Amino acid sequence: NECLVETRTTRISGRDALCVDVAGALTSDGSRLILYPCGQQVNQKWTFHSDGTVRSLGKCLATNNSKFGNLVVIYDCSKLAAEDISWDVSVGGTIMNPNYEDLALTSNKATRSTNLTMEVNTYSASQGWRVGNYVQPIIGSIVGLDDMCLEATDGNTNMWLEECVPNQREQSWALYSDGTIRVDDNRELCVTASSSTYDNWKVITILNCDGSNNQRWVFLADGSISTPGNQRLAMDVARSDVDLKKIILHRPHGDLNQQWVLFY
Amino acid sequence: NRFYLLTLTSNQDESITLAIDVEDMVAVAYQPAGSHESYFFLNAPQIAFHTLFTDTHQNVLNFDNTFKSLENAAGTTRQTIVLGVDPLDFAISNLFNADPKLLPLSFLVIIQMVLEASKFRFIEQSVAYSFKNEKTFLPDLAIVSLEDNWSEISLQIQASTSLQGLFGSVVELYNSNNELIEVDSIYYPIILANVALQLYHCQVST
Amino acid sequence: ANLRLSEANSGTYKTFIGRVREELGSETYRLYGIPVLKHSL
Ligand SMILES: OC[C@H]1O[C@@H](O[C@H]2[C@H](O)[C@@H](O)[C@H](O)O[C@@H]2CO)[C@H](O)[C@@H](O)[C@H]1O
Ligand SMILES: OC[C@H]1O[C@@H](O[C@H]2[C@H](O)[C@@H](O)[C@H](O)O[C@@H]2CO)[C@H](O)[C@@H](O)[C@H]1O
Repeated sequence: NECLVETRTTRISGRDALCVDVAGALTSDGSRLILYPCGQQVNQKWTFHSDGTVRSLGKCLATNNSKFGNLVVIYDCSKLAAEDISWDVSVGGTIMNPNYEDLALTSNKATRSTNLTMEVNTYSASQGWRVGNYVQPIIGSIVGLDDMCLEATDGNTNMWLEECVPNQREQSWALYSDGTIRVDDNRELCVTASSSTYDNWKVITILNCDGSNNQRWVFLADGSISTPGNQRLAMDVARSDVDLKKIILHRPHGDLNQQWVLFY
Repeated sequence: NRFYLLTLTSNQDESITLAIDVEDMVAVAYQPAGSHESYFFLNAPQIAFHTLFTDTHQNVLNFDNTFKSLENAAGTTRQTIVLGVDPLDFAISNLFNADPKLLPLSFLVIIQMVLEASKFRFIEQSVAYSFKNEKTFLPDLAIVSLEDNWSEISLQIQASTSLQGLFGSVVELYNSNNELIEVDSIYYPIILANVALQLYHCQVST
Repeated sequence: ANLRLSEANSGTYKTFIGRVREELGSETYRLYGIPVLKHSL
């Protein structure tokens, strides 16, 4: 029962459920950032502060081309300038330094020991992160219009609403720290906004996960399954007809066809 | 106006009107339709007695609108009482007839299926499934943890706005296979999708 | 805000919960798009 929160220590996870990890626990000013599988190590633990810094091992997360190049790195707070260690977390997964307004934290490939980087903001599956000490993907059903669950169908190639079944493996999904909705049985398959369209809107279907901005999704307070960014579009059964068997990403009018529920 | 009335009618067209304190999102009182009696929880706020159901004999019930008191008064836990279309129907009748031996349990059905359903989309959908599939459910830890944690969640949502969406304190919730999720930040669909209305704690901006 | 059970389904039940939330939840004040309960009515 206090509303001010001064200091906090959590951990940061991302693409394919990998954690933001300071390289080899090394403490020196200028030590590298990597993705590493999650665990109980002090280098993976991150502490947020009221000033705006995020620290590990006594030193703040930093970004600057003039000093370290493209890379992201921990550095001592008192010696370094003021602007290269301010950070900001946004509701749809974007970690970014406000002082570098066009840019965003990124893992360029998904596989262990990747160096993290600041890249231009495209709101991509890679540029998306979940801040929070619970790093595991949130497994459950997705329920849409008329209490139909989203089903991974046709050998897991195409996705549409079908009528609920208890514990159907294909009807459950797994929402990952990166933004992606993965299939429960298979994790290499994932949800995607495909290039093939209907009535000048993109059809959503499953594909192999690459980490592109066709694949990053956010569950909004209004109950939409939506894309990140100022421009917004949401998941949508087309014209509320389950028979068509197609979900279209559309302008968010926010009617029942764009209402969804994570039934965990 | 501090209170909000809504009407629940039964399978025999028996209507009650229930009164919600908008401030805390709890039921304070109700009146059966065409009845000179109205019934108030023991901890209902004074203003409620002075404003609601003035044209009636206002009776003070033998429990408060807290879960603990409704559970001790009904002799069971939320973990035991089944919810669904039919048990709701029955609860409405019981409140209409003012049956003292059922009341606390009749409230546990109504409150859960209307007020807790308004607070959380997970609970809303759990209840909608009873209507859809014609079959009832008695809540596990997953619904009980949300019910029990609503005020703390609300406080922690409001608190997070002073530190990048992180909570002041971990909030333990459970999934539908009774597994523990220690939530500690706004950045979970468990919170952000789920919570539909939040209890005021502090004056903060996003 | 009347929910009548004799002719109720998930549709009208959801519309009812919808009405509760619309009249209880603030239009102006929301945080992360989640409305705080109204001060008055
Ligand atoms: O190198 C990345 C990696 O380091 C792991 O810790 C290493 C440590 O760097 C090395 O000096 C030692 O010999 O082995 C350790 C692993 O057993 C971290 O555990 C991991 O998170 C990454 O940060
Ligand atoms: O079909 C996808 C599409 O529906 C639009 O609404 C349609 C509605 O489905 C149809 O019955 C009516 O005749 O025309 C409407 C458009 O004027 C939604 O607006 C759009 O978001 C999609 O969901």
